[PDB]
Amino acid sequence: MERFLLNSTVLLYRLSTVSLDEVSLDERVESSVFLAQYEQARSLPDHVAKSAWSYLVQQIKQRNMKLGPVAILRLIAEKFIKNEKGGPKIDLPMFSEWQTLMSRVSCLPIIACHQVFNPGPASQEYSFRWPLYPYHPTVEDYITRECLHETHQHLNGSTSAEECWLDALKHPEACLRDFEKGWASQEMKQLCAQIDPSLTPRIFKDRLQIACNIREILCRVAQGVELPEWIASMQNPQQLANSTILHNGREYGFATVWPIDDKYSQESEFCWLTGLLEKWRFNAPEGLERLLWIYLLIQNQYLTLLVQRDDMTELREETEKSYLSRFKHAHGAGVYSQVRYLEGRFAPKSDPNKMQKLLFSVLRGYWEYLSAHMSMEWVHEKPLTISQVLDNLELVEPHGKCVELALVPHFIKRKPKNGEAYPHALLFKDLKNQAAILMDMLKSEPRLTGWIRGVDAAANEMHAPPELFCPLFRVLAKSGIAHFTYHVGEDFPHLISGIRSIDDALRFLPLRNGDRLGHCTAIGITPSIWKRSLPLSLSMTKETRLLDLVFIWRELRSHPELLRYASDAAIEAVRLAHKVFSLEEEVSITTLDQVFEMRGLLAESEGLSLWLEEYERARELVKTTGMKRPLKLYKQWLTSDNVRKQRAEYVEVALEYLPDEAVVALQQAVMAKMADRNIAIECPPTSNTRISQYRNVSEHHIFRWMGLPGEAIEGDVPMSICLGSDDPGIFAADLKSEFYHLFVVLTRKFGLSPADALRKVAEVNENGRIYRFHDV
Amino acid sequence: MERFLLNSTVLLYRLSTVSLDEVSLDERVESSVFLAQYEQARSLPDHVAKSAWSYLVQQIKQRNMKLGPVAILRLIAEKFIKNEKGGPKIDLPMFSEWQTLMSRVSCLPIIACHQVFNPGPASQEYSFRWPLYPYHPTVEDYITRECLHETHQHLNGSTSAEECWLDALKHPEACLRDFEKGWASQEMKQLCAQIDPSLTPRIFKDRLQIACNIREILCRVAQGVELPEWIASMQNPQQLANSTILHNGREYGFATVWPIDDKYSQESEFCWLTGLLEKWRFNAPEGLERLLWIYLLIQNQYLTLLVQRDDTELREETEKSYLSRFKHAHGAGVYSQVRYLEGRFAPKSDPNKMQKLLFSVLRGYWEYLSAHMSMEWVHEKPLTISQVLDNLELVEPHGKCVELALVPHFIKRKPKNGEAYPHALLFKDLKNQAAILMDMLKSEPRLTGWIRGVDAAANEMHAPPELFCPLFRVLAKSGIAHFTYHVGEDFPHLISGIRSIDDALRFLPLRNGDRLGHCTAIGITPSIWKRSLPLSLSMTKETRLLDLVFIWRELRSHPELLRYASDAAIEAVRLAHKVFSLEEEVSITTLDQVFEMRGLLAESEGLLSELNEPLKPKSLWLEEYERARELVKTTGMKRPLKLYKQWLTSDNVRKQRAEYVEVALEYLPDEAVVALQQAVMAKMADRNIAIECPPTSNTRISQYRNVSEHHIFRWMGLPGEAIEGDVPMSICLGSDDPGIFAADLKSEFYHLFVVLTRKFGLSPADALRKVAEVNENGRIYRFHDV
Repeated sequence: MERFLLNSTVLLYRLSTVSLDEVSLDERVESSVFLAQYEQARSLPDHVAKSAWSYLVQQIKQRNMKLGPVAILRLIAEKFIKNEKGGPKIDLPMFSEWQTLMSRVSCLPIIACHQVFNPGPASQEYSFRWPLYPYHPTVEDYITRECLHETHQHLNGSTSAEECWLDALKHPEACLRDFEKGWASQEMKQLCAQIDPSLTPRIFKDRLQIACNIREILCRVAQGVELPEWIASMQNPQQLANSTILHNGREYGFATVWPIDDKYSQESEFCWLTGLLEKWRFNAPEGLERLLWIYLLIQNQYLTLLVQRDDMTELREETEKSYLSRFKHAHGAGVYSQVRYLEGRFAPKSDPNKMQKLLFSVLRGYWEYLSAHMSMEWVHEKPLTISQVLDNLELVEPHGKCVELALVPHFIKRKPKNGEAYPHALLFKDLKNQAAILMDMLKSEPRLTGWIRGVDAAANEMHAPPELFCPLFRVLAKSGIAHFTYHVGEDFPHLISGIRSIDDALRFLPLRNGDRLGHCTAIGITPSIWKRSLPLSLSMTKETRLLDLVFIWRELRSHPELLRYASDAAIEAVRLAHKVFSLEEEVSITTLDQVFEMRGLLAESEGLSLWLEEYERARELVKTTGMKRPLKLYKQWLTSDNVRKQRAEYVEVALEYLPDEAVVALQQAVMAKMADRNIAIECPPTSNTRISQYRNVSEHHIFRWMGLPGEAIEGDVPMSICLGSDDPGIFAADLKSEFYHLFVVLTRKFGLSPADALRKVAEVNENGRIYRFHDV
Repeated sequence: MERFLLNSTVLLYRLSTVSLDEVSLDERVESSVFLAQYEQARSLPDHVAKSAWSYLVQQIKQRNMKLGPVAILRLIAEKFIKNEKGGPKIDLPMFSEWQTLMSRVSCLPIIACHQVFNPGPASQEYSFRWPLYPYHPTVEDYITRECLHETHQHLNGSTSAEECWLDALKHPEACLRDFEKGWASQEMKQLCAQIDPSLTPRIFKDRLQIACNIREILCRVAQGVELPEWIASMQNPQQLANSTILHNGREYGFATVWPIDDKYSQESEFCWLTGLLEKWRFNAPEGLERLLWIYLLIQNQYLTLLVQRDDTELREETEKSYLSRFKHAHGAGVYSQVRYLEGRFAPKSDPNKMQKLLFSVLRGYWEYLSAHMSMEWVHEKPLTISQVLDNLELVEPHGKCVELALVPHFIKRKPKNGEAYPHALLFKDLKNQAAILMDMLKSEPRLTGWIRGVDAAANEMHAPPELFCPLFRVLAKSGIAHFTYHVGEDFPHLISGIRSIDDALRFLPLRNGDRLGHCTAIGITPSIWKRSLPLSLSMTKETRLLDLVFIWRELRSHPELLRYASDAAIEAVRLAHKVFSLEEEVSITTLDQVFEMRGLLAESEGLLSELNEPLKPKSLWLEEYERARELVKTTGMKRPLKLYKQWLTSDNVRKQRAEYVEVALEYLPDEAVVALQQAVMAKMADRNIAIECPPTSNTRISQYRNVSEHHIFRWMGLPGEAIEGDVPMSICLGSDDPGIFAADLKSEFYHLFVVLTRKFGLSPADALRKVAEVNENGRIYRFHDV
């Protein structure tokens, strides 16, 4: 019930608009919590909610406390955080609840509260920069021996969401300008309204402005200095939205003095809270207690919105400090880093000078990380250029202690660009331009090929087909990239359609041995789990359905019992072909394979330097055989106005079109090809609660992949599975935090021995190294 | 049929004598190809063969090229070589075929052809020194964590066989003399005529000289410079046998000047060949096109001859080539791919000869460390044994650089007739050779940390394994501390081969942690061994008698295989009367007692020399001399001893032993032989003695149809290839005589991994572990000091 109290937009409105004069707000905050409880968790019954709230009040009265942020924070910290040998850790059975809490409530205020009301033993040093971890000696020593391995670590933006809130305080207007930049688009308007209907850019500015002023006035209380005498004017929290208050008709700002020169860091914020909370240990003035409550509520609300946004001046805020701290954050406390093989996925920029500076910024950031720990002679102590950084980094050796970086740029996809001789062209033109800078700077600097090891494309799937990037990946391989991963996001309209996308990925993309795929949830989810809450009738594009039906016949023509499904789909496949192609004569399912197999060749090459030979490479291949009919049907499939209109049309498909046994075989058929080509899978963190069908982590699809009893369907083929933390969905996260969650769930929800539980997770973690993109 | 146009005796004959001007040779090469493929692969049917050649013919016509090396390599290059992240590698499904191919064709032209026509990405700097290996992420990362552990490398010679071809070019006169000196012996004469009857020492100089001159001629084309105009007088390749071509009566020559100083280096050949095939990317002049064909045919011919002849140049090749060997073993990258390497070498009688080679290897190893270990040594230029050891004591093993442990291996010889016991001349040499080793080791006692093992790898029928008992035991007191034997690879009968290994186990002073080499006797399934053998084999009486006495030892213990034990004991007594010519009664118990005392030295007092002799002056041998003496005198039983003296020093007995006897092939039933093999396993696993396994790419057994039937899989315990009741052993990894041209331990490691995944159907995670156990057993039983 605690997370409702500290994270509920309605409570922000039912407090900020309420002045500081009255204190009697218990019924209103109770109404706000119950109202917000229904939205965030509908299924929880009212008698459960009403009882659960009252018991919380009883605890507060049992400890002579008042309903407020300083009091609720204690019980949260008391419930989860405990002192261990390493300091403040998380209780092992409570980590599942903590991960759920992390998705909605920031841990920074809680941890300071634990420090104040339960200081660590011997007053040993404790500086907070890293999200808390649970402790288990079976895993801790394994980490010290076998360091962790990352696969998808977004260097773009902030290292974690928690400090981005502080950075937003430093840049009230730059973040707002970026906020209104997307707000004009329809998606952000729905995204903002979905989190909270009462949100406008003007509201956003006032909300951020209130938080900044609240931070200053509470900083004065934390510093112990007396009030600046305009507290008589301090009556309503909405007054602070102007940053200029007047008492007796005189100007009064909110800028104050900070003992630490940097006021926008985790340590500065943590020290601010501990002093403030210590001064409120025995009492709490409500007129000042409320001001803290809005700050916690607004910090939580902004952070919840920011993490969901993932589903100019800000990107270049520091450009040299951002990458250094993240590597230090990856290294963590201690002499030796917990992560050994880290891949930094970064977004390339259209401006060649932007990418070169960004690439220099990352490499220069990496050298600064190695400056403090690895101590040997450096060719240039102040490199300031790419070549000197390579000279600096050419003297390092692989010692399995420091974080080892292997940059992998990831491409971007937008909505399909209709016209231009094929319905996805300007997207190809934009990306082909992006690849041009990558190749020439790689060609200009041969030593760069040891760090730009891979190429990815992770934006979306319905807009751009997976086969679109086959020409782009093949040409990049000839330039020396030497690795190619394709992060297949799972936003598919139908589960069977998702399997088709994976099958297209292995078949069409030039994924050599030892490559990877990202977020392959289509081949993970049990069909019974997927069907939860979906209506019995689903809608998909005719283009998707036609490929889906062709795919089913291709992999179900061998199973004896499941032979009617392939036959029925094939008859329905050719039936839909007549509707789409509008042709009159007979077309066979065998012909449909031939026309759709030519999807690999480029659309421009369909009509027919490294681009020129790649164009002709698929040209002569088109002329090697007698496929004159499927080729022109593919040209019709690409260069016909009626067909494109027919492709975008939506068809209605029943949810239970194929029985559970049919989808499992389709999953296993691709699952077999998944292992046979020996291509690893990148698995997002289990805390990423964006599947929306999982009632809890125990139902996560990864356990089917690993092969625990009761999850691995009979006949399952085992694979190789990696790990990564790109969009954890929680405010503060790390691979170690994700690693412990997997270990905890195995021991609790499945009753596995700690030695065996470690081994199963170790296999997944180890595979992150076996399929690394780093050089040897 | 791409493997018969590059290694074929008749095609070389049918193209060397054909003049360059004429071009019509398809009907002559095709007749040559079928004839050559018949004498190589006799089991290939004609209808498959005729179709296969025609398919190749129309494929070239489809590609619009001209039949020749410039086209044959292209088809192989696009067939086997596939680019990857590590550069040009070999695709996994066709790695096994490549290893079969590599026994006939040198890889160097293929990579040269592949690089020109299918270059790497962005033309990244590529340096080829090592043979191509397939890529597998599950395996390549295992090497990075736990490096390979090699056990049997012959440091005498260079790294692989492909670069030894260049040495044959560098020393045309020396390689001729080595061939001529071998050609004097009958075995090489049979072996040379075995590969090609039309081979004479006069011809061998002719063939090598042609290759050298063709190399010079094509280098001019490769450089792009025009021909020096004496090609007008070029009508036959036989002109290229004299290094002097006359045109219009004016003096000329074939030699030229190369861009690099050392024209006979690995880099020079690659730059020449890649440049040459670069200028023939579209079309090639036929006269020079055939000249390249001759060079490849000659190159493969010498490589084919060299490999077989392996189963002077040595002195010149044994100076600082070890640094290249260690660098070749280290491989590319900062850290070596092989951590524990056991380089064997052949000791020599003269102390100056043996001291010089030992210094060269140790100095060479230090040079390899000095290139990596950029750390200040006590002596910057050692140039002597003592300064090498002082320098080498400063290095620590931290799992990155190659660690060395030299192991001299004795060479057994034919038993010379006479001298009162079988091998006197042989033992006198071995007694002298070890004497030089032991005293020199005592001169510099720090060598006991590097000179770790002793081996003996020449053959099996030449000298019985029990002959090394006295010479090993004294070496044990000399501080060697590790003994390994090369036993069981060659044998006249499978049951007899079992005896030879059990002779090693019972007699040799093998302690826990020692190793054995090529235990093929306990590896081959008896059903597999009987493939394509006559219904009755032949073997010497002495080898037969030791078999019969042994088969009684390990079968009377067997509750159900008693008939074989009882029959053997009966007829062994029958054979003993034939051999010893005795008239009284000798029982099977007496025979075993006689044969258990064959490990004693012949010259031990009271056994062959007079019992009343003055005592020798306290050598390391007096422990051995009197030990075999007192136990013979004691036990109150000298009846077995007097039988043994006739077994050593009787004119009739020694003659009767060498007289051959006829043994049925299936003397023991199929199950019966398995009982002996599982008895060896229990004995040696109890003693915990590892087994060196030969490379599986070595088609020397001539009994396995493919690699999937190799006996190594039986030892590791593969289902469908493990015989019931087998006792699993410890098997280490080694690459001594792979039988192919360009080989390395990493290639052998991949070869094992490929077969498990493909033929046996094992997951990559599970397949690696089985081959990882072999790679780690080379580390558990390492001879390197702690």
